[PDB]
Amino acid sequence: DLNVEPATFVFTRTTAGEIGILPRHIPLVAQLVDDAMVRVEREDDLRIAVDGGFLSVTEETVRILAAWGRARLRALGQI
Amino acid sequence: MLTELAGASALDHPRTLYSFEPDPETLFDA
Amino acid sequence: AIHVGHHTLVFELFGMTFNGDTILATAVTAVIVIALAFYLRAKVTSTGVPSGVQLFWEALTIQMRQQIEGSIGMKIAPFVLPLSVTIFVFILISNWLAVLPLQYGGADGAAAELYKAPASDINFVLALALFVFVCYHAAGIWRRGIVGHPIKVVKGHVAFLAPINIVEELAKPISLALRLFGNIFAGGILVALIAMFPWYIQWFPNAVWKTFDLFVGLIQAFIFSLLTILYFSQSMEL
Amino acid sequence: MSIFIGQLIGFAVIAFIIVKWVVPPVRTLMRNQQEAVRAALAESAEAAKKLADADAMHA
Amino acid sequence: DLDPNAIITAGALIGGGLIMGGGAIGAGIGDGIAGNALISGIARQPEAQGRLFTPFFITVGLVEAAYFINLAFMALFVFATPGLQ
Amino acid sequence: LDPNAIITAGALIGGGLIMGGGAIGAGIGDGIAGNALISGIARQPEAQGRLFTPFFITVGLVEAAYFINLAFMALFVFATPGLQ
Amino acid sequence: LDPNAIITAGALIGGGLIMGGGAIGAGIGDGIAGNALISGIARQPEAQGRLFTPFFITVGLVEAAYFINLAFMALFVFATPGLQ
Amino acid sequence: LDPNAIITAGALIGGGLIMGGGAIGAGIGDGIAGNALISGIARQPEAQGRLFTPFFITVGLVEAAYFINLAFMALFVFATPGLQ
Amino acid sequence: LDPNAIITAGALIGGGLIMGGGAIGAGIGDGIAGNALISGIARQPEAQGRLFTPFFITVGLVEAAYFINLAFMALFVFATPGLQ
Amino acid sequence: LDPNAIITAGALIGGGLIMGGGAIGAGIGDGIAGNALISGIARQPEAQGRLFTPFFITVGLVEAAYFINLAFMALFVFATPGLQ
Amino acid sequence: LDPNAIITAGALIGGGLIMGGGAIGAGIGDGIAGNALISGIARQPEAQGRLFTPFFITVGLVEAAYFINLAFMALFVFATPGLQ
Amino acid sequence: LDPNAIITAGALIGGGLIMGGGAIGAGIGDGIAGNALISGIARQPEAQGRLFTPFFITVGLVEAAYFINLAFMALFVFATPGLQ
Amino acid sequence: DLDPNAIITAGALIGGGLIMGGGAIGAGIGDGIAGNALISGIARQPEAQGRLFTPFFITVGLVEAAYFINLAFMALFVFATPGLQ
Amino acid sequence: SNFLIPNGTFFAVLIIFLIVLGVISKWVVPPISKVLAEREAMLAKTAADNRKSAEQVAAAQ
Repeated sequence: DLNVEPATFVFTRTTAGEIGILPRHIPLVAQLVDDAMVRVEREDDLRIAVDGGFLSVTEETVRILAAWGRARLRALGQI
Repeated sequence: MLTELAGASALDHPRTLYSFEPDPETLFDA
Repeated sequence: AIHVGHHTLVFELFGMTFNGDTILATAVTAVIVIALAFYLRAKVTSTGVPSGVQLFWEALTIQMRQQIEGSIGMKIAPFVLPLSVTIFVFILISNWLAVLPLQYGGADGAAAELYKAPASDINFVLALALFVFVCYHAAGIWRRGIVGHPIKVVKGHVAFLAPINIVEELAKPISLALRLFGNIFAGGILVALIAMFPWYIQWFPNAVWKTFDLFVGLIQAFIFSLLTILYFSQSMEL
Repeated sequence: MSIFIGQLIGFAVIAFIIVKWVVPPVRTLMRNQQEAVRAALAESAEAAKKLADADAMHA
Repeated sequence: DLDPNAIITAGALIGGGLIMGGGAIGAGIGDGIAGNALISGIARQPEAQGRLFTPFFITVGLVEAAYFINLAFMALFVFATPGLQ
Repeated sequence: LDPNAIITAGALIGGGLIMGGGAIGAGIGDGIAGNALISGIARQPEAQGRLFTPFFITVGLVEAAYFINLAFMALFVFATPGLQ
Repeated sequence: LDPNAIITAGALIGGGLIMGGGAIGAGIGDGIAGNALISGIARQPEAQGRLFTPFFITVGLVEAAYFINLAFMALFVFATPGLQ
Repeated sequence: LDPNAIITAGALIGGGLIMGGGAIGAGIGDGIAGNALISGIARQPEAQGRLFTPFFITVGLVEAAYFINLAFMALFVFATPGLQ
Repeated sequence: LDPNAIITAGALIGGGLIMGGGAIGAGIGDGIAGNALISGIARQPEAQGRLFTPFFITVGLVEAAYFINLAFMALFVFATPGLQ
Repeated sequence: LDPNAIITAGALIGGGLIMGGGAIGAGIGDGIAGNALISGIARQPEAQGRLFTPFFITVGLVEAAYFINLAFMALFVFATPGLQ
Repeated sequence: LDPNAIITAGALIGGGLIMGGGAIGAGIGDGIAGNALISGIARQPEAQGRLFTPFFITVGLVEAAYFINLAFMALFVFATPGLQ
Repeated sequence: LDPNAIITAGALIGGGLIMGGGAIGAGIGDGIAGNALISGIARQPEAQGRLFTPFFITVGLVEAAYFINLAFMALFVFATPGLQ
Repeated sequence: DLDPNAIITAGALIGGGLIMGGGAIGAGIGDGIAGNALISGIARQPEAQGRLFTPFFITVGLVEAAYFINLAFMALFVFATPGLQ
Repeated sequence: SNFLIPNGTFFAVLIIFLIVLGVISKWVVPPISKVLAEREAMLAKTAADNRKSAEQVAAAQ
């Protein structure tokens, strides 16, 4: 598994596009989209409205350091 | 994070390589 | 029967053959260009609102000067500025005059054009390309010396690729000429092909092709000028 | 003759396309450039007058 | 036997067809690649739209040339066939 | 056999070569340019307006070459040079 | 040797070349455009609606040439130009 | 030389060209579409389910071409146009 | 001469073209799909199991075409259509 | 004129086509797969251990086609079908 | 049949092949190098002068091959080796 | 004309096809593998020491193909199968 | 009735044309790809201009080699044609 | 009917083009460069004049 700051999957939208992180994903630094949403699936999936975050995938850990409204709607499912 | 961006990016803002979704310079700027 | 080549008004002088049609087309283009130049010289103004001719001429000058300055200092190669620009306009006019409806029947079903773009003649393109070739090679010799310049061109960026460099140099003129040639030559043929259609069907494909050929001629003039400036900058360094 | 008429109609179509779609934008570009240079000249004259007024007032 | 010029012209037509086909393939693919670069560059930043058309039209000039040069030679084989006897 | 038969067979094969090459070039170039355009539009919707400017230029060149072939093939097939 | 035999053989060769080139171009261009579309859909799920429009355009062009080839192949073999 | 022999040889070569071009186009187009699909799934494993709808479309536009060519091969080799 | 010899030579050339096209398409398509698979495995090793599914489809979609060509090349060289 | 001579010439042309297509496909596919592998190793120096698994699969799928073509090429020149 | 007729027909076909290959190679290589140059210009306004030195090295090679081919075409066509 | 003449002409054409295909494959595959190596070295200058290991493999798997073709080309030209 | 040497020479010329066409395609495209990589690398790291040449040329060294090998064999086909009677 | 062989016109065209070049060298490009340079001088003088007028009225107080 991977340490999200334990989970199984981390779905997120970056400036490049939608990105999903699995346990051994390569190291990565990305900028979350202005209205980004984070879905952490662990052995129910937690949905977070992240605004202006930064994704940082490491060998072991994944750190997630009108746009805000859209992020809220996406997190709560209205999109 | 900023140190990792700077190490693999141009310093001109006014083992395993980190992957950067957009180019390193834009992330460094933001 | 398509009648490729087949220059008209061919005459002879000093044991040399001259295609009269090509000379006439080139003369008409030169007359148009000189008329534009003299209209500018008459209406050139630094204080009043510029006329359309001045706008066009200064747009061309600004363009060519920008590429020159980017590639090589204008002070280093000022003489490149006129040459480049004139080349452009020359070629441009030589192509755009082809849009005029000067195609008629040849009394045997073969289309004949009163005016044919001179670039469709190998002599015109070869003259322009060889003049540019000699010009920038002379500029390179002057900048680097009669003995130094050949050494630089043969050795090029990397000396171990000396043979390729030589070939590359020989590729500069012909690639400049033939390219232009083909760009116009094909058009000269293509319109003739469209002439095989009946008028009530010939009008449309001819219209489409000539509308596109306008842009083709513009792009070819621009490419010739840009590559001339490029070669000048390449041959004047260090 | 026949092909001459066909190519004449083709040139008429070309001229119609030009006048209808290409002439307006290029004419607008030329007008914009003329207005810009005229405005620059007007600003230059107005700045000269402004300096004259400032010098007269000061002295 | 058969008229030599017939064989000459058949070979000339085959060669010209090969020349034009190769030129068309090269021109189309190269122009597509250059246009891909141009469109992607404009997408990445609109303000660069002015500075891209200069290198781009150099590329086309270097690319499209290969087409028309061949075209010229194609005509040479087809309209004035070398060794036509 | 009639020499014109040989001339026409050669002309047909040459025209087939011309059209095949033109089709390959047109298809692949249009596909590449359209890939660029589709990716650009996917990245940001706003660019849809501006991207169409270079795209039609690209096509404008690519397609043009194809149609040139489309004409020369006719020259080969309908009015064969040196038919004699 | 029947002249028509040589004419038909040449026409069949040319039509085969035309279809070969057309299929190569159509297949590769459709593949490239579809690659762009698939990447866009994967990265931007919402962009799908605004991606089918440009994609179709590309496909259109890519198909156009191919279908054009079709016609001329049908011309080459069924009604061979220059037939004696 | 029986005229039918020449016609059949030409038709067989034409069919071979048709299939060669079709196979090249189909293989490369399917490969490129598959590259897009695999890259999309690797970047976003959950997206797999929603990436088949575009992918298939692309494959369609590829396979169709190939199969169309295949059909015409039959005409060339089994009911040869212009065969005497 | 024997017409069957001409027909056989045409069949051999056609089958050679079929195999050439099939080999080009299969090799390049498999290379592209494998490039995608290698890149995806490099990016997300834990997605390996999820990536072989589309990969096998694309390869399955590519090799299929190639083998279809075999199914028609053998015919050409073993049951030649129109052979006398 | 010996019919076997014509058949052998056709077989040689067919074998040349087979091997040319196989070489093109194998070379380009191997190059693409190796490009993927080299980029993956460049990004992850320690990833090679796993990247060699899919890579060898890709090559396995590519060379396979090549060596099938070679086999059939040997069936063209050494035991020519239809050679009387 | 005149030996020179067949020899020079083969020479013309060979020169056509030389130019077809040269055109394909030059066009595609120049397109690729220009794609690199355009990308570099797009993401670095001031890199133009710096990127031209490598660019025209690449072109310096690409064009060279093309023109070498052209040279040999002349030898093939205007002074055919083995002509008699 | 002697049968050896036709057989040797076919052998020469087949060898030319083999060499052309092999050269295309080798050149393009080596170019792609290079592109990968240059990109990797640009990204990680120190990685060169390791990057040459996979690269060679790729080049190997490419060059082999080419050189294999070479052998068969000789077999076509110097000891022609089926020669009479 | 026909000279066998004529047929052999025509076949040799077609074979040499194929050799050169394939060699030119391979050389042009491979050099274009390698140069694309070199240009991208120099754009990313201007300081790497001298470092990237060692791998770049190696690639070219392979690419051109294949091409020139073809060239040699073309000289064999057309000038000293194997199988000439 | 070779149309690729150079003819006598290679000189004739080379003359006409040269003539045009001459005109463009001495009646188009020099005047246009002078007009442009005067225009940038005018713009710079206007900007400097505005700043100087502001500063000079400020110093007048």
